[PDB]
Amino acid sequence: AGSFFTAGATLAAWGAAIGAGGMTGILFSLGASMVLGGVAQMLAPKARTPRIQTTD
Amino acid sequence: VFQIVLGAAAIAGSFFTAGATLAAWGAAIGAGGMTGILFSLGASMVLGGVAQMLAPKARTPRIQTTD
Amino acid sequence: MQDIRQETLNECTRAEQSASVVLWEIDLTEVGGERYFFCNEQNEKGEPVTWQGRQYQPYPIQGSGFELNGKGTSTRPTLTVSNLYGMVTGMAEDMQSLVGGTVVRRKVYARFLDAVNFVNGNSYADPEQEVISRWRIEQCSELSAVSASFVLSTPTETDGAVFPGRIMLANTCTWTYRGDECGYSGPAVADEYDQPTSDITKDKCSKCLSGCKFRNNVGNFGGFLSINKLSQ
Amino acid sequence: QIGPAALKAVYDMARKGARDEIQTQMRDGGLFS
Amino acid sequence: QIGPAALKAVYDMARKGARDEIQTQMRDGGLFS
Amino acid sequence: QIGPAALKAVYDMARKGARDEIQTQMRDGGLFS
Amino acid sequence: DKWALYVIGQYCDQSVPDGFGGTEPRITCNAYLTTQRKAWDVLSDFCSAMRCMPVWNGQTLTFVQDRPSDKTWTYNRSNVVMPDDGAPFRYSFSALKDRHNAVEVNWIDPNNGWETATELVEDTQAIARYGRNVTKMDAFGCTSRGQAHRAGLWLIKTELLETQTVDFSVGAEGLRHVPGDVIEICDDDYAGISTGG
Amino acid sequence: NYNPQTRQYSGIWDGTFKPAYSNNMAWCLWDMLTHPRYGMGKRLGAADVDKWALYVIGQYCDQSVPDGFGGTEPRITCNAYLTTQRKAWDVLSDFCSAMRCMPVWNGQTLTFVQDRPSDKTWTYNRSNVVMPDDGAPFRYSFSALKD
Amino acid sequence: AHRAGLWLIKTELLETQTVDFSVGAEGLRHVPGDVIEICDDDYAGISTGGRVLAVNSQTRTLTLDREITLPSSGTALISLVDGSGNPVSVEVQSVTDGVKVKVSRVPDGVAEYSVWELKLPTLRQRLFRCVSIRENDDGTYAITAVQH
Amino acid sequence: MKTFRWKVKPGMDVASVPSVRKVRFGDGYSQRAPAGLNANLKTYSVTLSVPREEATVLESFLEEHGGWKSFLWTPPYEWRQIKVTCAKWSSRVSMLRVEFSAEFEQVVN
Amino acid sequence: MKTFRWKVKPGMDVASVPSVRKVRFGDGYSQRAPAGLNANLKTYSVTLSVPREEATVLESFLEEHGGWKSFLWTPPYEWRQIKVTCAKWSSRVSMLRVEFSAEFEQVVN
Amino acid sequence: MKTFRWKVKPGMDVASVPSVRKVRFGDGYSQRAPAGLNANLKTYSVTLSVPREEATVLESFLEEHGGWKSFLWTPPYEWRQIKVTCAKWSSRVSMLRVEFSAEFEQVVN
Amino acid sequence: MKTFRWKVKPGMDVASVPSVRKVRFGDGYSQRAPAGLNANLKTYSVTLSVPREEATVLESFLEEHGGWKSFLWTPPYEWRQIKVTCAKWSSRVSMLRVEFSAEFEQVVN
Ligand code: SF4
Repeated sequence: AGSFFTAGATLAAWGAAIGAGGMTGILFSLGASMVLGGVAQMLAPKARTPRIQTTD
Repeated sequence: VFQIVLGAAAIAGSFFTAGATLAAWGAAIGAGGMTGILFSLGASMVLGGVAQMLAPKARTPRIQTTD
Repeated sequence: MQDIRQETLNECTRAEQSASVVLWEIDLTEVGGERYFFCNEQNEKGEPVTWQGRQYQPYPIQGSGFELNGKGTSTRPTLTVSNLYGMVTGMAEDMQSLVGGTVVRRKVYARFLDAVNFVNGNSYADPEQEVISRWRIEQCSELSAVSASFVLSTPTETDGAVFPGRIMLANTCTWTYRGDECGYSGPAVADEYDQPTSDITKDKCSKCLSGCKFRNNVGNFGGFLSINKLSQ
Repeated sequence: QIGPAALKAVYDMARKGARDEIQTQMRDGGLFS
Repeated sequence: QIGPAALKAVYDMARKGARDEIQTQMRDGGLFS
Repeated sequence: QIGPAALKAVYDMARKGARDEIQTQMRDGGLFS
Repeated sequence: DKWALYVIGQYCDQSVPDGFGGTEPRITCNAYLTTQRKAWDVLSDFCSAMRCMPVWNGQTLTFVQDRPSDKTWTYNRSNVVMPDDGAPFRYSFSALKDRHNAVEVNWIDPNNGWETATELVEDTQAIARYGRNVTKMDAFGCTSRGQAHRAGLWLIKTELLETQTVDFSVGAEGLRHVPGDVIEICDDDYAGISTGG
Repeated sequence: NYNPQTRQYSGIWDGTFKPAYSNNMAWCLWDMLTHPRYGMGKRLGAADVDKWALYVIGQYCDQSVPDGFGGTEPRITCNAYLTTQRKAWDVLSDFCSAMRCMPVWNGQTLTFVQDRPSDKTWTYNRSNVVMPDDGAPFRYSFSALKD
Repeated sequence: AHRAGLWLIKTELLETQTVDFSVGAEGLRHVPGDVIEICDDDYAGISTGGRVLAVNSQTRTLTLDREITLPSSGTALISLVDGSGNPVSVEVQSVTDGVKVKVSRVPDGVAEYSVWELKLPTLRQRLFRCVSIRENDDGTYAITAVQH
Repeated sequence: MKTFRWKVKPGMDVASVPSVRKVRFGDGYSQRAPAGLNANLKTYSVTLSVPREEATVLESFLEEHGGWKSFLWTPPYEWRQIKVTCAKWSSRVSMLRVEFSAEFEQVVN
Repeated sequence: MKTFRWKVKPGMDVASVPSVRKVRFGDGYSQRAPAGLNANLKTYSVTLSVPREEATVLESFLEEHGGWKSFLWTPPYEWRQIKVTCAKWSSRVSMLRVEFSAEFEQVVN
Repeated sequence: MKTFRWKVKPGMDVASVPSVRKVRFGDGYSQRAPAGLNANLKTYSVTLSVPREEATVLESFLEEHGGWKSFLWTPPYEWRQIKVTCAKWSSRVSMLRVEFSAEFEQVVN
Repeated sequence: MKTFRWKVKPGMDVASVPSVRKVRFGDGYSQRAPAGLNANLKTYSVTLSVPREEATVLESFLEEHGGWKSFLWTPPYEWRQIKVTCAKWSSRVSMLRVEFSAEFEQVVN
């Protein structure tokens, strides 16, 4: 979210070294993405309900 | 000097992008005449099944509980 | 917490640890093939790696996408192998592209390997130290003149399955011929076209009512011979 | 190319590509994304 | 920047962008992706 | 790396990643994208 | 393309076993469209009832019917572009669960009553191999049991037989190719010998 | 060793299933997963699903809790009537949501992670975790206001 | 029905935060749904964990990096790993210069550069349950967890 | 014409860089195959020094071939006639002479 | 052929760079493992200088292997015979001699 | 062994580059924290010149340690024994002597 | 300690680079603003040279701040005492002296 802390660590060593086979870049921690639907969705699959029909 | 053409192993882990090493393409950056990143459509075009590459697979009306 | 021994726990916490080798096994017995054993490395004597008395041949192989998660899609690993000299090609044209095979992956610290692999021998050799995982082959994603790539899936993978499965039908049987639900064990009678045959290799039920009658099995018919008129 | 400034630009181009592709898939055949 | 290691990083950033963009299109107005 | 040639390559990689992601989200759990 | 539709109609008019001892045209109409669907939906329904696929040729909108056709050209590794990696011909396969072995086709019976009857088509040989993958389909114009069974069997046979795909980007001659052209691939790497140059 | 009428287990189980009628939703899920005729027994099959996890899940679901009418009641119970063919994932998610668990491929078997009060298994400080370039050994995130 | 709704509401109201703390080679021990305590000295205002520099079995004492301060009331505890990878716990008796601690008993096999933790009488444990573990094709495992 | 008929300066570079199929992951086992059939086609970095008047003839030749249209050439390296093309051929026009710097990538077709 | 016979004059460069698995913990602590199972391969940046007639023989020998394939060599560093592969072998021509530069990578194969 | 017992050349580089937590947006306020506990571990670019015979012993030592397996070393900078690892150690083999160019990254574990 | 006492010999490099907000309008017109609120900070590329014994003292002083933290210094440019932070302080060792290179960044903190 913004080029704010990519320049915080400055990624100088990784950028100048590009990387390596053994270690992997761009891990993208799963903090916010996994919790977007709610914490209760991270523990139970949240069963669904049938589509509402106006006929009834 | 070549055509790279990304396959399916290159897009699945940095495994064969370093197999061909893309050295000439990477050091040459590119050219107007030739295009990079072609992305062969083998696995993507067959995801739904082979029979979907030959017929459009007509759909069916939505099931209603009222019936 | 995985059922892994205490020696592996001791080795994990050490600052300077031995190399962690990964040994792969391809099992096509359930689909009509043999078992192949692979390791990305040889040993110090230039020989295939001997683990638990089994020789894992040298061959370039590496996996990725291995993770344990519950929320979201079932995890699909991937296994990249070398297709120089057309070995995997030979399998693909032979074993239906290896689909349905079983890939077993073992993680072993090199310190616990058999003493054969080392010139000086191994005092800490302990063939019980390993971490095992099983997966299935879902699709040979790529197969070129250079390499091959396989998509792996968990053996459960409830993707195309439905529940309940048995379907109400008329003029057709949903049972498996000579299966437990069908319950038939008689001699050869006819083929799938209701043609009378005495050959056991050409004996298959037509799944229609007449095919059931040919075997006097109408009591076990999987269909429902009244529902066609009630649905009008 | 410095890593900090390059990663944000690459991320924004990725977001734009996702927009373009999602809107493309809402066409006739597509996938309706 | 070597091509091999850069292309995979770009691909992974693009997939993360697809994550974020689909999830943000499932918001109120959006497109429901 | 020149900007002109690199930006199109990044855009196409992003489009391919969006394709892969939209297809992989229609799997069992996923989100159906 | 009216000539493509002409050949398609000739193919659809061929006589095939009825299954009741008689004969029947291969594919037939008798649809009653009543609800306004998008034109793409109706076009896809028509092009799925007979196994064709609409493609803009470049001058006309042609249809590529799945028919047994002859080889138009032959490509070896001396006639195709070589990328950095030595893969002139890349190959791919259909997934395990995308090879369906049981189909439920919904047709409309004109005999019992004009209602939806489900016809089940199975390949027990393939069920012993790829587990058991089931699908549902709507045969668009079907009113005859034989046509519904034929549609389901075509789907099953295509999934079981046709398995792999190839990407083999070629040189300047590619302008000769319309989609739906059968070509032979002579890859010396796939074989154990050399058969072209 | 499980008597469904009293919903009381005797002792150690050691496997060896028994054909008895029970309302235990965990074993209803077990039947759904490993039944060859209509369920998912042809695919998958036994020895692929963790039976001991389901055993503990059933024991948890059989505990007595206040009924709300002055009595007692088992914690979680079945009595579903599945009539419409939904995908196996839909039914599996419904079962795994009725009891607060989550199916995960352990690596050898398909385990279930029930939301239960459990004890600490390990302890991690900043001297036992990987340090990235930025000094954030532990990154934290929060659920949204409207979630 | 009320219990299901109440469990959802209570989980949403109580369980709030999640953590990503990708770990070293030991991550192969973790199955999703394992509860783990996180002792972060940055989250707290003090230091409550580190490595063991040296162990003196006689006049039983330990040398610890950083500085450890004992609480005014009650007693603190120190968790060490023994020679069998078992996390034993001992009671802290007296810390001299914040580097030299004296405990009731030094467990056998406690090697140098092993992990030690501190448990004060007035500190919450801060447990988290794992939800996803990813191998990083490097030897490190990426672990995501949520409050417990 | 179809034959480069000029004489090159002493210092000339000959790169080879053969094309092979190499498979290796990490530091494990390695496999090598000879890929194509026409091995390596090398590359001759060539320099010429010509009087200011024949520069017109040399550049007319090179521009007539114009990147495509390989021509026959006998390199003093192996003295065996081959077919090559040139794509850059920059020039440096001194007071009395001109120095051509070109590349020759040998071909088959 | 199998054995490299020519001699390397000026002083080669020998590069080891063993591949390891490294984890950086928090306050200065680390974790190190040898990654691979066997040894370290080591590579030789090597230069030859040969008369203008032996250069054809040298190029033919280096071409018959063609990037892949391994030939024996006894480096003047440890004096133990090893198997190496060469994939570049650039060459610069002069009036009476040809100077070769190459990168011999030692392989277990 | 566990102790590097060779003598280094006069010119030796010592980089420090401490690791800190720095927060600053644009040109506004800045905050600095000492990050980890074990400060900076420095890095010693070291060069050695040994006869052609002791090169084998030195390289055998370095390759036995092989990137991991830190060893004890007493740099002539502060004359205080520390623990270091080496990962590259290239070598240049002259006619009578050899020159090692290596890096020593000081560690804790 | 607080004050930097060692002297800087050769002639430092003083870099200003003030941060501004700049908008480029159309036909040659523009818009410029100072972006920040408080002056410009300025940085000094500085080199020390000290006997082999004082180098330990210099390194200890620079380590006690460890990248973060600010020490007082009076540059021989404007002769006004300022607060600086140093985060590199590379050092090259010689036979009788040690030469330090550093980047002192002036901070308002
Ligand atoms: S029709 Fe009768 S004999 Fe045939 S499979 Fe069904 S039950 Fe068996």
